[PDB]
Amino acid sequence: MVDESDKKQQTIDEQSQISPEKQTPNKKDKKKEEEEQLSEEDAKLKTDLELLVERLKEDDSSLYEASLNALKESIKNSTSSMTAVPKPLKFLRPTYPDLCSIYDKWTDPNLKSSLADVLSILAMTYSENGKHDSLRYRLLSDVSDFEGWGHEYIRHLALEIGEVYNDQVEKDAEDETSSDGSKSDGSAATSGFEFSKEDTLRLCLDIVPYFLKHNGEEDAVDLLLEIESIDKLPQFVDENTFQRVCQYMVACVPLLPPPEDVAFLKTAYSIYLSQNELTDAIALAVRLGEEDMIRSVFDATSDPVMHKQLAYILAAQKTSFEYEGVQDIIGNGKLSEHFLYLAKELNLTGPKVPEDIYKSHLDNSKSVFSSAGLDSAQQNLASSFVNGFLNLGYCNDKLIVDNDNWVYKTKGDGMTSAVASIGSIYQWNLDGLQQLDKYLYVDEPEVKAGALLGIGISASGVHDGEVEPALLLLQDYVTNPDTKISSAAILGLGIAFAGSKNDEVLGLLLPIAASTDLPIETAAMASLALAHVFVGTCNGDITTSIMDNFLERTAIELKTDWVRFLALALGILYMGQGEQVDDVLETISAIEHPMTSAIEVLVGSCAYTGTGDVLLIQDLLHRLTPKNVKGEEDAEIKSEEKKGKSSDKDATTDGKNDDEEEEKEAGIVDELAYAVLGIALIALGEDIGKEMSLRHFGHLMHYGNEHIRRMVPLAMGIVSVSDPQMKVFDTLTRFSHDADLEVSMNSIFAMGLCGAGTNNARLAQLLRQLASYYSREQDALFITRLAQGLLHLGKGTMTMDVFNDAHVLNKVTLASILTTAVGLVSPSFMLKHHQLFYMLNAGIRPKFILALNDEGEPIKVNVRVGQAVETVGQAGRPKKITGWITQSTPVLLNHGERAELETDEY
Amino acid sequence: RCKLKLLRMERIKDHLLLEEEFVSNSEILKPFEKKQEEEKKQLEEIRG
Amino acid sequence: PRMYEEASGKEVEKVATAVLSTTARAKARAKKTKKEKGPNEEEKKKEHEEKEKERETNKKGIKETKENDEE
Repeated sequence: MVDESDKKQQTIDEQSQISPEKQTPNKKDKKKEEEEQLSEEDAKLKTDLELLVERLKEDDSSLYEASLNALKESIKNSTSSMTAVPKPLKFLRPTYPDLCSIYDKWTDPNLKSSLADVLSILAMTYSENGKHDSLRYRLLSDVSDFEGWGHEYIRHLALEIGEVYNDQVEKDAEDETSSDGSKSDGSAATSGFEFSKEDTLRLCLDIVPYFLKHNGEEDAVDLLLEIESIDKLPQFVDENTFQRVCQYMVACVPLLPPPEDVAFLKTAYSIYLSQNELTDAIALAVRLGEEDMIRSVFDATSDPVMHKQLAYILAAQKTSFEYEGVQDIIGNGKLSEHFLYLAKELNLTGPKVPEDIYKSHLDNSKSVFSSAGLDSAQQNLASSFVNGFLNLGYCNDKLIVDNDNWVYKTKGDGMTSAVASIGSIYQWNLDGLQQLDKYLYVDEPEVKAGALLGIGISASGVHDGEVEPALLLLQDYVTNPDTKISSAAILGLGIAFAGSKNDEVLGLLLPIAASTDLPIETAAMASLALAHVFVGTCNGDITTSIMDNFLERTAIELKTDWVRFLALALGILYMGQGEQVDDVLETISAIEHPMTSAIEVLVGSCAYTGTGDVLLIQDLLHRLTPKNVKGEEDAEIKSEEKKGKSSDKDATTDGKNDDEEEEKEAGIVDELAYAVLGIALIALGEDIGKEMSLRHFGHLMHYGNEHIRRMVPLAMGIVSVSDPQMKVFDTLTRFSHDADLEVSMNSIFAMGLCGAGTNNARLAQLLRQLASYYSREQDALFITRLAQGLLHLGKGTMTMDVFNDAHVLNKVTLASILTTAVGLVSPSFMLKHHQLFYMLNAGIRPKFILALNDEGEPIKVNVRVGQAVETVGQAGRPKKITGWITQSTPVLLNHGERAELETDEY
Repeated sequence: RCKLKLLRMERIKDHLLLEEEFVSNSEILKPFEKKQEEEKKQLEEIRG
Repeated sequence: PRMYEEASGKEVEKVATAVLSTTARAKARAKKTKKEKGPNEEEKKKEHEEKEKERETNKKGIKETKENDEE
């Protein structure tokens, strides 16, 4: 440290720690006297650079501060940075660290502030040279180790980040602001940013998201594509690149409300497309929900290869996975045109092959019955629905149904729902139609109507490839003028096709849903069906639905139930979009009534989805307001008010649910809670309001996909035994279902205690019984999620009928609706060319460790489990493929996706 | 971006939750005013 | 001069502070929103007419400052 002169080269370094003699006196004097001596300075630049490098190792603040103190002055005091024009410009390389030594190494508040501004200007001017890039680089990849650079290099990088962010907030931009003093754009800093990005991508990760999003343009993202696609395999593997990308969309997913969010995720899709794996491509294309992006990946395998190859099989698998059936319709018919084989290809895309694999899983799952043996009165009705609820999905319980004794003892609305429950035994199955047919041609109209509902449920697993579509059966019934018959028919058609908006299905539903002049309560199903059809894909926000809602309000207000169902139907219709839904909020609000205000708060949730924090706060001010106005005064109306209050509560929960899914998974723990206080609250907000918030909570959890499933449903449940409306229990169980018999051991006991214990009304008893059977599926047959499963950010289309029903007080009429509850997840199996129905091995992981994702890419250690197991729910969801040791390579990466495994054995 | 994504969701939700419960403290006592409010008076006098 | 009692101001006070609080919390989400929000306004209208979108606020002031009652 101490000066020991020029005795050897080692002690020259020690000499310049206190006072440099080759950077301070000599150089300073030289610059301030002769200008022939500019030639001597130029040679001495190289020497000066070396002395910095050697003393980088030294970290002490005092011996960088004082040493380079008079050089820091010289910039404006003696040199003035223009006494020899080029020469000070190219000698700004040693002087730039001198400024940083007062910024970061020494902290003097007055100078630390002031010289930040100076650093920005000189960074820009020296990046013209392109040597400011090289200045950054020697510290980014390092040459020496010291604590100092670890705080310092960031400051250089921060100059760029500063200005670019400021141009959005303050419209004036450029160097007009004195907060940077550097121009925002122009060909002098733009080339600096590109070069900087290159070095920082290789070694770091830091400044790359700040730059793209701060420009605010998709253009920034499209520059990124170029650099990364080079890097895809030689620099590092495909996998490392995928983890590098998906996050541009994810940190900044929640962080894109509609117009930006779509434009950024377009680019990520394209990056994946460019790279080797098309498997990553399909996942992002589904995400966007655009028809256009789906087609391009499907075409990419199908069209170029003339031969059948792997390519046709692979295309069919990829589109099959979404059980919305949106991909299914689009992908069909290309197979027909090409014509290698119609028979294998068409079946494989359709959900017909999913019926067959279910038999293999079922061969394992068998049957254990537990259904209620109660008969007579309302207890007969309870038991007969319960049988269907335990045998959801493909199950064989034919003989019990064929005993027509208990069937005929149902009465009223009970008959309709009894036949509907029979259909859920043969849910997702071609056979089952036979049982329904018997009743349909005999007795009163009530059994005829219930048959049509059951056809709907059964037709879910078979409606593609022109193999017994739901359309075929149900068209005749729509024609028939009876209201019960027609209403039942169009409900079942919507369920079966789900998100598919095929020409025949859509166009049948197109002239209708436009009569509401005639007062019919069960014409809720008119719009309700059409709304269900629309979800799963981008929405036209159809003019048929918007018109009829307004017309209904004009005609009637007597049937409170009718207008409440209608309001929800609009909000569910708009799901699958958010850009266009900003427009329609205004359109609805054009005509103003207090009744119309009820509709608006619902539609606000969908428009504002993919952010909600302006939405959240809004849906809370609303809650306060009823109380606020009566509150204010001391210091026909019935229908309008009630619609008003209820809509808001539903809207609050809905807003939260879509928001929690798409974006960061940690926050989910709290979002359930935004409700616990919401509930305590409403249970608190009005006497009337308490009734609504109870029911909403259960579907909050199911939609939101809470991590915790043990504590919160059970605890809430106890309080709500005392409280009226036993429909609370039904909504809790749809969440609790999980992976069956993990969560659900506690659930059956807890729900069973209140139900068995208390009988004081057979009406109250009925709701409790149905909820219990729903929760469990024998021998872990299937799971239900609201989510797609293909994306865990995703949201289904079949589960939207579940979400609808919790907005109203319980009714016998509502029981008919509740039979439908579709939303199946398939169990993965390793496929072959002969369609092998067994998985070899898999790893399951309860909790992803990887803090290189939210989703957590499944690691490679895992816990090993056997063949032919259901894809586990929460606390099992990350799933890695074990097959690599046995000479097998997955073709279709599976992370705990719905998607069936496919392997190529070598 | 990989830490941030986690943070952005989870923080904003803990800030809202906290705020929610402040407005809500008052709101607990509102669905009653003699239905439970009265009950509370009766228990207390007994206790002293 | 008049005597009165007012007890309804406990409700006014309570929501005033509620609406104030929610904005502070929003601070982190909101930065990310602002960038996307602006182009929407440029395209459509500012708040109820196109007119005067060039500043964030161009109109400030107050219409009275004058008050001395009796002399």
